[PDB]
Amino acid sequence: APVRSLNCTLRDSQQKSLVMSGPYELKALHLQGQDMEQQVVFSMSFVQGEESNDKIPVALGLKEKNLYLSCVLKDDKPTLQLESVDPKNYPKKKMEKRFVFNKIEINNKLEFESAQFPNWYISTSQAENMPVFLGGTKGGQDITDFTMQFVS
Ligand SMILES: CC(=O)NCCc1ccc(S(N)(=O)=O)cc1
Repeated sequence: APVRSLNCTLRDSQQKSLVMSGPYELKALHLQGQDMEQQVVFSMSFVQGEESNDKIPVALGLKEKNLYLSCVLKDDKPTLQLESVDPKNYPKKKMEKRFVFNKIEINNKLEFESAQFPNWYISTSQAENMPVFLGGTKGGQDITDFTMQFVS
């Protein structure tokens, strides 16, 4: 059958919202009130991959747009990019590995590990208005934990 998807927003554990930073980047900033319309709505697809009770493979497409978060090497480093796809073929259940995140639920928070690059995580900075990026430790000063909000 089709692939199943949910509309959602994400906030980092310091409660920073995610917005577009030009066409192929997201940034994280503190948002409240009218400006909350500026947040990206993810279509989170539940995709093929290794799965356990608390580790669920997803793709983070942007709702209504043929864009996906993806993990690739850039100048020899695992990086997070927004990648365009053929809108006729996406979403699909068997998403390519660069698009897959393991959504991990620990202590009422979510982490998104790259399926492609083990122990690399969707990350934000503590500073306002900095890129969302792929970071190589769920440790340290950078933020690797999120909450999801469901959208109609
Ligand atoms: C049903 C509902 O609340 N839709 C939100 C509208 C909507 C908001 C944001 C985006 S995006 N992916 O471009 O950031 C798409 C649609």
